[PDB]
Amino acid sequence: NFNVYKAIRPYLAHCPDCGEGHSCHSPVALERIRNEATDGTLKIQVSLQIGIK
Amino acid sequence: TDDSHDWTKLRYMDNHMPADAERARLFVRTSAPCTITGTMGHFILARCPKGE
Repeated sequence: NFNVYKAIRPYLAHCPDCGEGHSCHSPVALERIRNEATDGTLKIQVSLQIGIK
Repeated sequence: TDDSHDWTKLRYMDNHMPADAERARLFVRTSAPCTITGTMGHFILARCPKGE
C-alpha cells in the first residue's frame, strides 16, 4: 500500500554524471543498485517517487 | 533560411533552395545514441560511445 508515502517526498541529490560528463544535482539520483536475484533482474533505488502524484 | 540565429532550427539544401528544419530531431549515433553537447554552423560536438 502507498499510505506510507503520505508523509515523505522526493529530493535532490548529487550526480557524478548528468549525461555530459559533469556533476549536477539531479531529481534522479542513483542511490543503490542491488542485483541479488540470480536471473538478472535489477532493483534500482532512485530519488523520484513513482506511481504517486 | 532568413539568416536569423534561431538555436531551435537548422537549415539544409532542398533541391535549389535552403529550407528550415527542427533542431530537436537532429541525432548522432555510433553504436548507441550519443549526446550532442554543442552545435553551431556546420559543426557538432558529440560524446559518443565506442563503436565503428
